[PDB]
Amino acid sequence: DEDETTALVCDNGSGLVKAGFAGDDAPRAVFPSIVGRPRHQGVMVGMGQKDSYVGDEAQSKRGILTLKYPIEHGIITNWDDMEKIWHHTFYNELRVAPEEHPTLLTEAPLNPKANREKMTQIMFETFNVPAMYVAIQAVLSLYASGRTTGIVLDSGDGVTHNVPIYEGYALPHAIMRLDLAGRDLTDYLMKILTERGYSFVTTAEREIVRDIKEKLCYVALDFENEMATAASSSSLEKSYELPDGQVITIGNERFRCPETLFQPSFIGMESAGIHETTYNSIMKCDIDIRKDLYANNVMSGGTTMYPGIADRMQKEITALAPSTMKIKIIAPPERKYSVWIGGSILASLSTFQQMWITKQEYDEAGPSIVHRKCF
Amino acid sequence: ETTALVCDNGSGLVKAGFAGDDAPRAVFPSIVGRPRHQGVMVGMGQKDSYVGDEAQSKRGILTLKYPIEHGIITNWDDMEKIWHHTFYNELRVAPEEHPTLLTEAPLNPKANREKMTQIMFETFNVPAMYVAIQAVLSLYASGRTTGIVLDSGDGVTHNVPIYEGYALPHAIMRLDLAGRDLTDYLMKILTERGYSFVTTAEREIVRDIKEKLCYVALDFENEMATAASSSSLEKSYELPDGQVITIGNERFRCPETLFQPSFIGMESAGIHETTYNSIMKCDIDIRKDLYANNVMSGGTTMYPGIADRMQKEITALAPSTMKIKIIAPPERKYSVWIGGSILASLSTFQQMWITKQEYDEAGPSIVHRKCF
Amino acid sequence: ETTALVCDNGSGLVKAGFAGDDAPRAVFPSIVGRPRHQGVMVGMGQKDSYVGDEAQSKRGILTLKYPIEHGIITNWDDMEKIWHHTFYNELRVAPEEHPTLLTEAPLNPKANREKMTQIMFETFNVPAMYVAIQAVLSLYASGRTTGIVLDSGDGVTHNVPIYEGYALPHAIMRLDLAGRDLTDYLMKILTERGYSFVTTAEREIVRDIKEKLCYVALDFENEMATAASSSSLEKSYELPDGQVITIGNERFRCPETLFQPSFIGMESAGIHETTYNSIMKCDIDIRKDLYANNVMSGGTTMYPGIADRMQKEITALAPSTMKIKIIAPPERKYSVWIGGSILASLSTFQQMWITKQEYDEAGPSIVHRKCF
Amino acid sequence: EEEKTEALTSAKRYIETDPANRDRRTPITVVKQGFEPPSFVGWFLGWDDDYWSV
Amino acid sequence: RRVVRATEVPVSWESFNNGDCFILDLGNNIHQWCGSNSNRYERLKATQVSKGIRDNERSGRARVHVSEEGTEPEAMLQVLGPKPALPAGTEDTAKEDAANRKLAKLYKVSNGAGTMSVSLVADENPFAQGALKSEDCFILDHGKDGKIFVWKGKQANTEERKAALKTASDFITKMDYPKQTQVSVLPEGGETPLFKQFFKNWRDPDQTDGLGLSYLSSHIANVERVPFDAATLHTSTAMAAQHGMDDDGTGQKQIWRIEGSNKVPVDPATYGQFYGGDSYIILYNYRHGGRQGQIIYNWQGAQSTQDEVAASAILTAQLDEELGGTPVQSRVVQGKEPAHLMSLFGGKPMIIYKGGTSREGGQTAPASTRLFQ
Ligand SMILES: Nc1ncnc2c1ncn2[C@@H]1O[C@H](COP(=O)(O)OP(=O)(O)OP(=O)(O)O)[C@@H](O)[C@H]1O
Ligand SMILES: Nc1ncnc2c1ncn2[C@@H]1O[C@H](COP(=O)(O)OP(=O)(O)O)[C@@H](O)[C@H]1O
Ligand SMILES: Nc1ncnc2c1ncn2[C@@H]1O[C@H](COP(=O)(O)OP(=O)(O)O)[C@@H](O)[C@H]1O
Ligand SMILES: [Ca+2]
Ligand SMILES: [Ca+2]
Ligand SMILES: [Ca+2]
Ligand SMILES: [Ca+2]
Ligand SMILES: [Ca+2]
Ligand SMILES: [Ca+2]
Ligand SMILES: [Ca+2]
Repeated sequence: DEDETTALVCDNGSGLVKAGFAGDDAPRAVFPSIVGRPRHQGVMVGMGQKDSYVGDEAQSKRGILTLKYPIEHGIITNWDDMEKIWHHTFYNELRVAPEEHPTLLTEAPLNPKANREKMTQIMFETFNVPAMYVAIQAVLSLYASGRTTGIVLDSGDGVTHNVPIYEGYALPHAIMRLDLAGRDLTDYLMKILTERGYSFVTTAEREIVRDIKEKLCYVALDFENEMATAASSSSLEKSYELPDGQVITIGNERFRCPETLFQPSFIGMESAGIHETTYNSIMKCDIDIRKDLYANNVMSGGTTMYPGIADRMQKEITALAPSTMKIKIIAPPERKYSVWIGGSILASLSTFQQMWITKQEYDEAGPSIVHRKCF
Repeated sequence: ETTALVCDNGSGLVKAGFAGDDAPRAVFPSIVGRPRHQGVMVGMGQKDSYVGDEAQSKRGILTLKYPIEHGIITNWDDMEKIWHHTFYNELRVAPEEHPTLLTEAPLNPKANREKMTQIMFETFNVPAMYVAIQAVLSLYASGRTTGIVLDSGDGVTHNVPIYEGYALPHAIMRLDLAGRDLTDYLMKILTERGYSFVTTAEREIVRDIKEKLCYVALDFENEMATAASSSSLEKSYELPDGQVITIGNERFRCPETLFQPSFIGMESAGIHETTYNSIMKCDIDIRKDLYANNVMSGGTTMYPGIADRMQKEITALAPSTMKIKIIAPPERKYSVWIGGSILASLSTFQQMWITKQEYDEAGPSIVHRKCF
Repeated sequence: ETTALVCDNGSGLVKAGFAGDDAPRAVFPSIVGRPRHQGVMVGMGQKDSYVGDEAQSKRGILTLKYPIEHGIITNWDDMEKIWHHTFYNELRVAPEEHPTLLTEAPLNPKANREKMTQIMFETFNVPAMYVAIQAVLSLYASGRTTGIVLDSGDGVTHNVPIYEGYALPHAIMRLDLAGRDLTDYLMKILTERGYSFVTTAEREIVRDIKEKLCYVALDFENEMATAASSSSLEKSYELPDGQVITIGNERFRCPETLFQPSFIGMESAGIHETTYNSIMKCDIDIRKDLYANNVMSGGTTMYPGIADRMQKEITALAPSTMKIKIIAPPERKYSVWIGGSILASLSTFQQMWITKQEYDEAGPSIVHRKCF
Repeated sequence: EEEKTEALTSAKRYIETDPANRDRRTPITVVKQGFEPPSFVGWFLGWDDDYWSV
Repeated sequence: RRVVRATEVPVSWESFNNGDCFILDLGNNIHQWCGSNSNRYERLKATQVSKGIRDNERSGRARVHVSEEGTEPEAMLQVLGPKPALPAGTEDTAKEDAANRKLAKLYKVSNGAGTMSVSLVADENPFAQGALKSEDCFILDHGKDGKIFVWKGKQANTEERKAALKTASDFITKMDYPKQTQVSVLPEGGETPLFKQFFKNWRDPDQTDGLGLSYLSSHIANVERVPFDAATLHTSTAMAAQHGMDDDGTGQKQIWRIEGSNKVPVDPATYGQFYGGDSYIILYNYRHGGRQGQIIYNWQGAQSTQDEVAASAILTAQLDEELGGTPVQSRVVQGKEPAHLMSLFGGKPMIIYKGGTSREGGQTAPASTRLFQ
């Protein structure tokens, strides 16, 4: 079997932080990665008015706060807020000292290098972890499914990326990255709700629109027939309750919002949809391995959790591919947490202990050790 | 009590099995594959070197190298990997218990024979060993003791005259084009239809196209005229990613490089008149049965219509006062192994082995005085 | 008395002009731009498609398509738009009274060659036309007749050895790695510094960055160590929105895909191994002057230090007795057009013209017999 | 400049290693481009003064 | 759950459940079926065992298919039959990890003590790969489903091997194993991957440690820094000279000059009188008895422009091809002539004038005061 370990797995995505212990079946702490600061005048002295609120307590007080995401499209922008989120997840959620636990971190492909050196520098100097490693999210998503061969479309809140892997070997020249995910879908839904007269402008209103998107949107199998169905009748309209008690109704906006994933020209991007991104990722792989990559389409990330996205994905890839090939799409119900599950697998593997970046290697080599050890 | 092993080491296709069988137990290509990307899913069985048909399976993510080129072993460590894969993984036997029969190309250099002996006795520790020649085992499998053998495999084409069961070294002639060069020429002449095959991974695809859809035209010019006029010989092939290609006049143009080496810019002679040039170098008295015994061996003799075309081309330029017959058994792609399997299983072969102690007080030089 | 037209239609640029001149009159990129936004102001001058420099001047609101991808022509309606623009708008001449010389890369699919005929006599109705190999025109423009040409443009990179004014078909090599692939690789490696370029307009900007700020390192590892140890190799570029970017080692990593194709994931060898194997497939006596006459052509051979690097790599591969001369004229971006312009203006050339009469009695197959 | 210096040393070693013995103090004179003495120029068939100058 | 193992079960749909994973082996096709309630580790073990059965037992002559509920291929439904309702699956506890821990007994056979010895190495898997000593013969007994593996060392005696086979056959009737039990004989480096699952971290000898390195199939120059020795200059003065130009050059020759876009013959009183800014073609016939032959020289002046030298090359190639390809060419520039070309004029010097023809100016007038070197 595999040997026991005391490592920590911390999937620090653009929208959510999923932290827990290696070897467990589920992450212990899942909370949104926001930092809230008050924008009003405090007149009542006392009762512990903090200067900044982090995590779930920023969600509970989001009316009187402005909320900032330090991670924007995968790239950490505000390092102080990222250090604040890391201190909150080490000390207030897992309730552990980082000095005796190795830490596994996750990252999108094709980020800038300086993100990796600064993650190395704040993990080794501030928290004084004994070991560290950063891993590609799609590799962990393929670890969670139990397969070796497959192409992984991982779509989170900031980054949608396709990574193909044959046996254990990845193909870096075929990796595709598109900055089209749940942030852009939430902003597009915020735009198209103005057609019915509902105006959402602030950050807490953006969180409300994100909740509407999670609870009501779905992917249509064919767009134009569904537009004709929504125009002809009123059976597709559904209601939602705002937290002040107002009730809104939405119709075609249920399926116009995730269609931006398949038609990015709705927000002005000339790039192709995720089906063509997957197909052109398969075509840059050489001719011997297309057959296995067709039958092992793996979807992961929270943006892949719309109902009906697998059937539409099946129809579009079946249209693009030649007719003799069999196309199978793997959409497990636990695909929201599959990056963390693959991190929990990889940190507990017995082969992996000879690949931790230790403290003395960092001390002799600077923060540039991460590009020679990791990936 | 124990059973001998026969291992025919081809330049592109190695055959192995047990003596006393009517077919080789294992046929697999002699390639060594090495990875060209980084294995990021660690702990999931990545190897530094994939050997054999396994390397044929995951051929997209590998670079492939042939340890034997033009019939002669050049890279020796990869040949040890081929032999290790043959004994331990493929046949699943211990080499310490089984005697081993090997085959060599004609006009092999002596140092390769000694080095074959040295890695055979030191590295794998066989109890007995013997080396034989490709063409004489082909002639023994044909049931003859005198004849010309056209052995054309993947690396080279050999014309070997054998009289009274022994070869004639002054008339053995080597022509250096075979199915590798036919495959490369087919990659050349599929470019005008718009299909590109450049790396070593899809060379095997073009080899499969050459094996499934090729034939030797009896007459070339009328075949080209009917290919230009009609479309009755154009057929389709299904590439393993799903695209379908179609091939027309290239189906028969690609075997014609054997009869016309000028198609690839080679200034040598075609396969039909080099046998004539070999048989003119023999003595005048022995040509009567040497013309009558035209043994074809090797995998590139397996085209349809090559025997009738060879009959026509020999009959054209040999004199009319004699009869020419071409023999082509259906098992001619395994015939060297069949001759080795007959040879190893005889009741007079147990004294012809090179035992371990004879190598111990003789060194790697007894192979010349016994394999002769 | 009629002046012939020379129109070199490359993958990235179109070089058109009159025969007998020293420089091409019209040089413009072969793109077709189409609007992708919503037009709200009526009247004005909105067209359905923009061709050439007009598409470059308005590229912020257009999607740009190249008709030619890796040498072959994919879209023929767009290529007809390109030909109509270069006849009627750039050269401003009626093409029904001027013979037109066209150029073509070797080892092209045959179906283009009649199809290029199929527009030229049917839509534009030229009196005559001719198709010439680009490499022999580059060699003629240097004043040479025997030598090896490395022609590398925007789509393909091919090595052609030419002896006595005729290319040797058994040694021409093609490598699908040129300026568009280097542009895409530079878009890939500029994400390491945090710069995102995904739009086709941004692809044009990165192509401009590659033209201004890239060079071939003489040795790769020492230059990487120099770039790591200091910041003396860093240069700044100003984007058209006023943003200033800084590039360091990426100046020289992007030409190194020419010499190490494994950066973009290709098993095939570099341009110097391609030149060496192209020389090695020729006859033994003519290898002396092939090493000594090694001309370079195309826009992708315009980096600083490419000739010194090429001589360093060929010198390490060739025997030491050989003399190596890499020949890099300063006019090598337009050498194909200069060779075509001189070759079309000759008084002895007006019988190799494929006129209208033999075309419409012979059909679209005359180009396969008169243009060798 | 390292071309210049190690070419000076190579020219010296070319002087001592010749098979017919010559004078070891054969002088090495450095000539610049555009400033050449007539002793250098007189060995060239058809000198042009304005060849390199554009 | 932790100690995942494979057990052979009879081929029926009733043997299936929803909480484990299954491998259906049909020769050239291997189907991997994953249950809905199956966990991460037995999926990883199913993948590892399936790739082991492909790459080791069949040497890569197989294809591995991965399937789940509702996506069964036609092969599985053809072999197994129509699909019933699956009888769910128990949650993966720690008692069956202890059951998987007690499945195999590793025994030793060795004559190192001077006598027969069959002794128990271990009864607790995962075993150690280092426990398999190379000088002895070991036996693994997974005989509940009928498998007994006889692992032979490279340096084991023959009587140890025969004793190991005899002891493995004796294990059939003593412990009452069922009558299909296969005794698999395995040498070193040829192990079945059903044998490999009982060992902690099996290491093939050519495995990849870490991420690994690519081979790249192509290398750039890395020549060592040698100092150059100048004594090779004046020594080893090899020279090839001429190959067929043995005649002294009287011959019968024709000289053309290129003006604009056409060549004209020069005046026959003026052979060795060239212009520095023009380009010339010289056709020469051998009167010599060495199979006759023809030479075409292409002379290019230093002051000649690009159009003239390009037209000279093109007309040189055209003149070569319209004489049947028999002459051979020789490009020559001013100052670099061979000795045979200077001998064409018969003891005459080569006169080089200044100026020449052009497309826009024509023939230049000669100067009043002319100096010749
Ligand atoms: N039916 C067929 N038609 C055409 N070519 C074939 C056919 N079958 C096999 N070949 C070719 O024959 C070759 C293999 O034949 P064979 O095994 O006899 O040669 P070898 O022993 O590897 O070579 P050599 O004797 O030159 O060392 C390969 O090039 C293969 O493509
Ligand atoms: N049920 C759902 N339907 C559609 N989208 C969802 C659903 N649940 C979560 N999401 C989207 O997934 C995004 C984040 O998913 P995830 O990848 O788990 O986080 P991160 O991007 O931080 O790794 C959020 O922007 C959210 O909009
Ligand atoms: N100064 C330069 N440095 C590097 N590359 C250049 C330079 N000038 C042009 N190029 C490249 O040359 C390519 C076009 O070369 P050319 O052969 O003239 O056109 P075409 O390929 O269309 O025939 C362009 O892709 C461009 O990137
Ligand atoms: Ca994520
Ligand atoms: Ca053979
Ligand atoms: Ca070009
Ligand atoms: Ca279970
Ligand atoms: Ca022993
Ligand atoms: Ca002139
Ligand atoms: Ca000639």
